[PDB]
Amino acid sequence: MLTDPIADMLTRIRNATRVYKESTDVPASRFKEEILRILAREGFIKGYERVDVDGKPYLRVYLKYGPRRQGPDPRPEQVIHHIRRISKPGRRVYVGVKEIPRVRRGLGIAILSTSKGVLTDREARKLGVGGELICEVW
Amino acid sequence: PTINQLVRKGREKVRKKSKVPALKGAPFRRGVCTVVRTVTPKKPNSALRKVAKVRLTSGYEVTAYIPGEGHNLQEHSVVLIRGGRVKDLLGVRYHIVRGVYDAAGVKDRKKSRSKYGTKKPKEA
RNA sequence: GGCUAAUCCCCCAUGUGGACCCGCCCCUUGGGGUGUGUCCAAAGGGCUUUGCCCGCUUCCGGAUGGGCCCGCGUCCCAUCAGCUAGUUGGUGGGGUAAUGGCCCACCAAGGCGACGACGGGUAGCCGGUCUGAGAGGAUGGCCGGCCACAGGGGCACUGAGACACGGGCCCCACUCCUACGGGAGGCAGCAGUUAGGAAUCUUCCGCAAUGGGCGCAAGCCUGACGGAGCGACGCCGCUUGGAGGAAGAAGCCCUUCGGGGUGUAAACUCCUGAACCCGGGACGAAACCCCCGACGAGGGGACUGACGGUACCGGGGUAAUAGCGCCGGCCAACUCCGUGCCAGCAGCCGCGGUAAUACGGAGGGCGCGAGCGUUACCCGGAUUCACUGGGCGUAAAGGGCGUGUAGGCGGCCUGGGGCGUCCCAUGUGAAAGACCACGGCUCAACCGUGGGGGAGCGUGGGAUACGCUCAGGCUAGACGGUGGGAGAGGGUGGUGGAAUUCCCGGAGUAGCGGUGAAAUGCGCAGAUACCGGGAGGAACGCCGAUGGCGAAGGCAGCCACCUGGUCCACCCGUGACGCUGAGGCGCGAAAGCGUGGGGAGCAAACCGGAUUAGAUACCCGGGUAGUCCACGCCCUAAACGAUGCGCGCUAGGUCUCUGGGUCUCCUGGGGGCCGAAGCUAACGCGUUAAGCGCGCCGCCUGGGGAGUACGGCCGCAAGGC
RNA sequence: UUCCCGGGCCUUGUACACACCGCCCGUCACGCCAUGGGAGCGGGCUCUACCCGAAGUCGCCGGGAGCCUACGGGCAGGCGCCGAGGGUAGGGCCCGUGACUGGGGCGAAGUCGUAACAAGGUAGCUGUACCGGAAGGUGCGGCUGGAUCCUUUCU
Ligand SMILES: [Mg+2]
Ligand SMILES: [Mg+2]
Ligand SMILES: [Mg+2]
Ligand SMILES: [Mg+2]
Ligand SMILES: [Mg+2]
Ligand SMILES: [Mg+2]
Ligand SMILES: [Mg+2]
Ligand SMILES: [Mg+2]
Ligand SMILES: [Mg+2]
Ligand SMILES: [Mg+2]
Ligand SMILES: [Mg+2]
Ligand SMILES: [Mg+2]
Ligand SMILES: [Mg+2]
Ligand SMILES: [Mg+2]
Ligand SMILES: [Mg+2]
Ligand SMILES: [Mg+2]
Ligand SMILES: [Mg+2]
Ligand SMILES: [Mg+2]
Ligand SMILES: [Mg+2]
Ligand SMILES: [Mg+2]
Ligand SMILES: [Mg+2]
Ligand SMILES: [Mg+2]
Ligand SMILES: [Mg+2]
Ligand SMILES: [Mg+2]
Ligand SMILES: [Mg+2]
Ligand SMILES: [Mg+2]
Ligand SMILES: [Mg+2]
Ligand SMILES: [Mg+2]
Ligand SMILES: [Mg+2]
Ligand SMILES: [Mg+2]
Ligand SMILES: [Mg+2]
Ligand SMILES: [Mg+2]
Ligand SMILES: [Mg+2]
Ligand SMILES: [Mg+2]
Ligand SMILES: [Mg+2]
Ligand SMILES: [Mg+2]
Ligand SMILES: [Mg+2]
Ligand SMILES: [Mg+2]
Ligand SMILES: [Mg+2]
Ligand SMILES: [Mg+2]
Ligand SMILES: [Mg+2]
Ligand SMILES: [Mg+2]
Ligand SMILES: [Mg+2]
Ligand SMILES: [Mg+2]
Ligand SMILES: [Mg+2]
Ligand SMILES: [Mg+2]
Ligand SMILES: [Mg+2]
Ligand SMILES: [Mg+2]
Ligand SMILES: [Mg+2]
Ligand SMILES: [Mg+2]
Ligand SMILES: [Mg+2]
Ligand SMILES: [Mg+2]
Ligand SMILES: [Mg+2]
Ligand SMILES: [Mg+2]
Ligand SMILES: [Mg+2]
Ligand SMILES: [Mg+2]
Ligand SMILES: [Mg+2]
Ligand SMILES: [Mg+2]
Ligand SMILES: [Mg+2]
Ligand SMILES: [Mg+2]
Ligand SMILES: [Mg+2]
Ligand SMILES: [Mg+2]
Ligand SMILES: [Mg+2]
Ligand SMILES: [Mg+2]
Ligand SMILES: [Mg+2]
Ligand SMILES: [Mg+2]
Ligand SMILES: [Mg+2]
Ligand SMILES: [Mg+2]
Ligand SMILES: [Mg+2]
Ligand SMILES: [Mg+2]
Ligand SMILES: [Mg+2]
Ligand SMILES: [Mg+2]
Ligand SMILES: [Mg+2]
Ligand SMILES: [Mg+2]
Ligand SMILES: [Mg+2]
Ligand SMILES: [Mg+2]
Ligand SMILES: [Mg+2]
Ligand SMILES: [Mg+2]
Ligand SMILES: [Mg+2]
Ligand SMILES: [Mg+2]
Ligand SMILES: [Mg+2]
Ligand SMILES: [Mg+2]
Ligand SMILES: [Mg+2]
Ligand SMILES: [Mg+2]
Ligand SMILES: [Mg+2]
Ligand SMILES: [Mg+2]
Ligand SMILES: [Mg+2]
Ligand SMILES: [Mg+2]
Ligand SMILES: [Mg+2]
Ligand SMILES: [Mg+2]
Ligand SMILES: [Mg+2]
Ligand SMILES: [Mg+2]
Ligand SMILES: [Mg+2]
Ligand SMILES: [Mg+2]
Ligand SMILES: [Mg+2]
Ligand SMILES: [Mg+2]
Ligand SMILES: [Mg+2]
Ligand SMILES: [Mg+2]
Ligand SMILES: [Mg+2]
Ligand SMILES: [Mg+2]
Ligand SMILES: [Mg+2]
Ligand SMILES: [Mg+2]
Ligand SMILES: [Mg+2]
Ligand SMILES: [Mg+2]
Ligand SMILES: [Mg+2]
Ligand SMILES: [Mg+2]
Ligand SMILES: [Mg+2]
Ligand SMILES: [Mg+2]
Ligand SMILES: [Mg+2]
Ligand SMILES: [Mg+2]
Ligand SMILES: [Mg+2]
Ligand SMILES: [Mg+2]
Ligand SMILES: [Mg+2]
Ligand SMILES: [Mg+2]
Ligand SMILES: [Mg+2]
Ligand SMILES: [Mg+2]
Ligand SMILES: [Mg+2]
Ligand SMILES: [Mg+2]
Ligand SMILES: [Mg+2]
Ligand SMILES: [Mg+2]
Ligand SMILES: [Mg+2]
Ligand SMILES: [Mg+2]
Ligand SMILES: [Mg+2]
Ligand SMILES: [Mg+2]
Ligand SMILES: [Mg+2]
Ligand SMILES: [Mg+2]
Ligand SMILES: [Mg+2]
Ligand SMILES: [Mg+2]
Ligand SMILES: [Mg+2]
Ligand SMILES: [Mg+2]
Ligand SMILES: [Mg+2]
Ligand SMILES: [Mg+2]
Ligand SMILES: [Mg+2]
Ligand SMILES: [Mg+2]
Ligand SMILES: [Mg+2]
Ligand SMILES: [Mg+2]
Ligand SMILES: [Mg+2]
Ligand SMILES: [Mg+2]
Ligand SMILES: [Mg+2]
Ligand SMILES: [Mg+2]
Ligand SMILES: [Mg+2]
Ligand SMILES: [Mg+2]
Ligand SMILES: [Mg+2]
Ligand SMILES: [Mg+2]
Ligand SMILES: [Mg+2]
Ligand SMILES: [Mg+2]
Ligand SMILES: [Mg+2]
Ligand SMILES: [Mg+2]
Ligand SMILES: [Mg+2]
Ligand SMILES: [Mg+2]
Ligand SMILES: [Mg+2]
Ligand SMILES: [Mg+2]
Ligand SMILES: [Mg+2]
Ligand SMILES: [Mg+2]
Ligand SMILES: [Mg+2]
Ligand SMILES: [Mg+2]
Ligand SMILES: [Mg+2]
Ligand SMILES: [Mg+2]
Ligand SMILES: [Mg+2]
Ligand SMILES: [Mg+2]
Ligand SMILES: [Mg+2]
Ligand SMILES: [Mg+2]
Ligand SMILES: [Mg+2]
Ligand SMILES: [Mg+2]
Ligand SMILES: [Mg+2]
Ligand SMILES: [Mg+2]
Ligand SMILES: [Mg+2]
Ligand SMILES: [Mg+2]
Ligand SMILES: [Mg+2]
Ligand SMILES: [Mg+2]
Ligand SMILES: [Mg+2]
Ligand SMILES: [Mg+2]
Ligand SMILES: [Mg+2]
Ligand SMILES: [Mg+2]
Ligand SMILES: [Mg+2]
Ligand SMILES: [Mg+2]
Ligand SMILES: [Mg+2]
Ligand SMILES: [Mg+2]
Ligand SMILES: [Mg+2]
Ligand SMILES: [Mg+2]
Ligand SMILES: [Mg+2]
Ligand SMILES: [Mg+2]
Repeated sequence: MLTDPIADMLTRIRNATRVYKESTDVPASRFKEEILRILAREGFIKGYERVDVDGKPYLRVYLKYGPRRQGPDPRPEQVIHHIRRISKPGRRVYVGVKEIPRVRRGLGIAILSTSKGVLTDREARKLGVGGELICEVW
Repeated sequence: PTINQLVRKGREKVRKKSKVPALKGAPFRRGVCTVVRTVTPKKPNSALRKVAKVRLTSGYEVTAYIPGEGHNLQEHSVVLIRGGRVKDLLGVRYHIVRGVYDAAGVKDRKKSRSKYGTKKPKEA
């Protein structure tokens, strides 16, 4: 079994991008999908699609990088520089709306799960709600 | 350590041992000399270093340093002990305060005289 | 012993009302109403006495103040692990304003504890305060709130209230009086004395103000309080002058003897005018009271100041305290002289044995300035107990290994609940402090007015993503089924050959053995070397590996039996049944212990021999425990991969053991070696991670002291934890 | 070209860098400091069992055994429980002094060993066991955190 599917997905993405894959497969869950949807609305990924693999559902996540570079090391700037869990099983983290973090002077994002649904910090503030602090991404 | 573990166990606050049992930490303590002796410092230093063994109002017998160029201490001299150690002498944890009680200030001391306990000359 | 008054005490009455028993009703813990019976009231005084004032009695309500009860929060040691007989509960009493094991009788046998009971140590708690970027740490003086105490221990009495600081009883210690019988006392009130201490004030003024007690009031009391005094203890404000004044005096210092510095500094000129003298001189004080009204409302009027002849204002008017630390680096400020590992300095590294910017003085300089330093202590820096925010291959740090208890954690889909979580409203979050604004003292400190903020908790409403929960479903985790493997995995039994030793026999003779060389030893009672036979114990060559198995310790001839784990294929069954695991329990090399066996070879101890400056040590000869078996202890280790377990993710290449496959090869599972990305102080690690992540456990926090001491638990002991 | 002396180059181990005429561990001596054990003695606390027990509240008596009486009762007084504190006996912990005794740590650095660091001149380390006054030596087993392909002093 897998103790933290959300952490697992975030990590699959990290791991995949660090070797510059075009895509990775994360096992499929609705919640994961909502997170992806935020990422793909926010520009960190090209997008994702539901995919069957050995008869089981997966989410194929299409990765996205920068231009190729000069000098030694042509490797591209990552679009996801940082992707990190906050709340984990074993320490859960809930912020009130006044406590929603502001990630990297607004250049980054935090992703909260709220009773109004999964939101970015900006969405959540405008919506006036707090929630579980899932991950931060920049 | 896991969060669970911190929850079960927690960090230990780190207690601080005192460098000076002048007993109830007092800025100073009064005592009387037992011995006024000279003692020889450790390796890369040579000198006759002036020192006094004091019985204290605390009920403590300690070893003090007698700073300055020369001293009037001896025998049953009453004295005030201020703490702080001489580095290069083993087991001397406190200083004697010049200018208080039976220890006079340093004769003919022009530069910093509030240490060494001597008063201001008249310019002649 | 005698007299006597009252707002002192009692008796009957009146009963608005109220208290109690019993019933009834509504209400729901003992709240409200009602009926009958019983029971319960009072005090008088003043006036201008013909009506007012001051009071008295019962009751209902208000206001304020309190008692009791519950949730939650509130320091260190587990070297404190079990605590408990009013103990835990029940019925009935007693007690109280009132619930209660608060107390008592009887009955039951419970209550509490690893979410730390019981024990020990320390400690009044809080608003706040200090520090800190914050989280946090530390603290609780003064001011405000609560508690507790009044020489120590007990107890009640009187009251609305006390179990009473300046009230009472008793015991104890102490001081004093004492006709020796016996008495008096209680500054943790204001001052003040004394002792202890590094150290902490005046036996001041006033009742004027605010506040309090009694009084109809007039008024009395008030060391509360308003003030003044003392102490740079703190903070704030202020002075020791201002403008001019030399290519620049004298003195002192440095000098390359040319000069440089102190230095516009001084002198001097001019101006201002702290101190000081003279004069005026406060606010804080308008109520209580008087007048009209109506002893109201309303209106009007007069008395009162400790601080103080103070602050302040006006006039006059003198150039009129500066010190303290530092100048090697950290750290802002350098030269001369004296000293010569001395004298000394020192927070750390360090400086001083002849050029010392580090000692001591001087000149000069830096920093602050009515202060400047020192010691102590708190936070800081210290992300050096790491929530924010650390770690464990070799630096401290993975438990010797497992099994599993408690606990922590938990795949995919749907539905109910809405405990966590989030949002709104509301109540609370006193005052002071902090923040912001405006204001009052000439400013400020200080103060006033207003505003904002605020975690947490109560109540009502709402949201459902995530966590929880209940209900249902799935199969990717886990387990199972069938079939097929490899294996020093374990236990019992048997058995085979080589070799050593010894015993018997044959043949044979002069040594063998051993070392660097020797010698002790063994051999003419015939050894060694050779052949045959026998006994016995221990261990299994080749195969054999850079191999295999096990969780670790560890496992190696062959055979059989009993038994554990594991891998692959098929995709058949169950349907999250999972991971981890404090404690517990079990296993745990060698040595070691107990009882009994065994005993070939080896061999601690021991007995000997040459070495050789000695020798107990390295070499040689012998040799006991032990090594082996049974059973029972011991529980260590470089028990090592010095690397906890599980899961997911991130290039390859190469060698290899073991399955499957359509068998250059592909696809599982082990063992190795190089290397992508990445990581690491580096060495190195790198799909067998030391990479990226989640879960859980164990552990570390400078080196010695020391795996010591003390304590506890375990052990026969050794000794272990 | 083996050996002696001096030297050059590559490499390897090192705890040396005042650089092997090095370093450290250990021992005896001297001085200082703190502490462990500890007979015995001094005081303190606490628990249990039994005995004594003030004040006071409460309970019972309150009687031709006292006082008041409206005869209802009240007060004095008496007895009891509880009870501060004291005594006896024992159990447990804390403080003080402490004969005798254990190691420890500093410090002039002198004495003596030569154990470890280089293959440290017997590879080291290690658990345990015996011997030794100790340094250490040996046995059994283990680890690599071992160099490489006569016994040889101190500086
Ligand atoms: Mg790709
Ligand atoms: Mg899409
Ligand atoms: Mg990242
Ligand atoms: Mg966080
Ligand atoms: Mg909250
Ligand atoms: Mg900002
Ligand atoms: Mg020196
Ligand atoms: Mg009379
Ligand atoms: Mg009469
Ligand atoms: Mg009536
Ligand atoms: Mg009546
Ligand atoms: Mg009356
Ligand atoms: Mg009457
Ligand atoms: Mg009248
Ligand atoms: Mg009330
Ligand atoms: Mg009892
Ligand atoms: Mg009872
Ligand atoms: Mg009752
Ligand atoms: Mg009770
Ligand atoms: Mg609990
Ligand atoms: Mg306790
Ligand atoms: Mg206290
Ligand atoms: Mg405290
Ligand atoms: Mg601050
Ligand atoms: Mg700050
Ligand atoms: Mg901190
Ligand atoms: Mg704070
Ligand atoms: Mg506190
Ligand atoms: Mg005080
Ligand atoms: Mg107070
Ligand atoms: Mg008391
Ligand atoms: Mg007193
Ligand atoms: Mg007393
Ligand atoms: Mg008392
Ligand atoms: Mg009263
Ligand atoms: Mg009183
Ligand atoms: Mg009293
Ligand atoms: Mg009291
Ligand atoms: Mg008094
Ligand atoms: Mg009183
Ligand atoms: Mg009296
Ligand atoms: Mg008395
Ligand atoms: Mg007083
Ligand atoms: Mg004194
Ligand atoms: Mg005063
Ligand atoms: Mg007076
Ligand atoms: Mg008054
Ligand atoms: Mg008044
Ligand atoms: Mg009076
Ligand atoms: Mg006062
Ligand atoms: Mg001037
Ligand atoms: Mg001059
Ligand atoms: Mg001068
Ligand atoms: Mg000149
Ligand atoms: Mg003038
Ligand atoms: Mg006035
Ligand atoms: Mg006035
Ligand atoms: Mg008055
Ligand atoms: Mg009138
Ligand atoms: Mg009026
Ligand atoms: Mg004037
Ligand atoms: Mg004038
Ligand atoms: Mg002047
Ligand atoms: Mg320097
Ligand atoms: Mg500075
Ligand atoms: Mg400097
Ligand atoms: Mg000298
Ligand atoms: Mg100095
Ligand atoms: Mg200091
Ligand atoms: Mg000279
Ligand atoms: Mg000189
Ligand atoms: Mg020098
Ligand atoms: Mg100098
Ligand atoms: Mg200095
Ligand atoms: Mg100097
Ligand atoms: Mg000032
Ligand atoms: Mg600090
Ligand atoms: Mg910090
Ligand atoms: Mg530390
Ligand atoms: Mg952390
Ligand atoms: Mg660290
Ligand atoms: Mg090491
Ligand atoms: Mg280590
Ligand atoms: Mg291990
Ligand atoms: Mg263990
Ligand atoms: Mg397990
Ligand atoms: Mg479980
Ligand atoms: Mg759960
Ligand atoms: Mg789930
Ligand atoms: Mg739901
Ligand atoms: Mg809710
Ligand atoms: Mg406030
Ligand atoms: Mg102003
Ligand atoms: Mg707060
Ligand atoms: Mg609320
Ligand atoms: Mg609510
Ligand atoms: Mg719903
Ligand atoms: Mg289910
Ligand atoms: Mg299977
Ligand atoms: Mg099978
Ligand atoms: Mg087959
Ligand atoms: Mg086998
Ligand atoms: Mg087998
Ligand atoms: Mg077998
Ligand atoms: Mg044979
Ligand atoms: Mg023969
Ligand atoms: Mg023989
Ligand atoms: Mg012979
Ligand atoms: Mg012979
Ligand atoms: Mg013969
Ligand atoms: Mg013969
Ligand atoms: Mg033979
Ligand atoms: Mg034979
Ligand atoms: Mg035999
Ligand atoms: Mg072999
Ligand atoms: Mg092997
Ligand atoms: Mg294994
Ligand atoms: Mg092994
Ligand atoms: Mg099998
Ligand atoms: Mg199926
Ligand atoms: Mg099914
Ligand atoms: Mg366990
Ligand atoms: Mg064992
Ligand atoms: Mg054994
Ligand atoms: Mg045996
Ligand atoms: Mg035996
Ligand atoms: Mg032998
Ligand atoms: Mg010889
Ligand atoms: Mg010899
Ligand atoms: Mg020799
Ligand atoms: Mg031998
Ligand atoms: Mg190993
Ligand atoms: Mg270990
Ligand atoms: Mg780890
Ligand atoms: Mg095959
Ligand atoms: Mg493989
Ligand atoms: Mg490698
Ligand atoms: Mg690389
Ligand atoms: Mg890392
Ligand atoms: Mg590198
Ligand atoms: Mg490298
Ligand atoms: Mg992997
Ligand atoms: Mg591979
Ligand atoms: Mg792994
Ligand atoms: Mg690492
Ligand atoms: Mg230490
Ligand atoms: Mg041990
Ligand atoms: Mg202990
Ligand atoms: Mg012991
Ligand atoms: Mg025993
Ligand atoms: Mg041992
Ligand atoms: Mg023992
Ligand atoms: Mg040579
Ligand atoms: Mg050459
Ligand atoms: Mg080299
Ligand atoms: Mg090297
Ligand atoms: Mg080595
Ligand atoms: Mg060195
Ligand atoms: Mg001793
Ligand atoms: Mg002792
Ligand atoms: Mg009694
Ligand atoms: Mg009595
Ligand atoms: Mg009572
Ligand atoms: Mg009667
Ligand atoms: Mg009585
Ligand atoms: Mg009794
Ligand atoms: Mg008693
Ligand atoms: Mg020595
Ligand atoms: Mg030797
Ligand atoms: Mg050795
Ligand atoms: Mg050696
Ligand atoms: Mg050796
Ligand atoms: Mg070695
Ligand atoms: Mg050994
Ligand atoms: Mg011995
Ligand atoms: Mg030896
Ligand atoms: Mg031996
Ligand atoms: Mg060995
Ligand atoms: Mg080694
Ligand atoms: Mg070899
Ligand atoms: Mg030899
Ligand atoms: Mg030699």
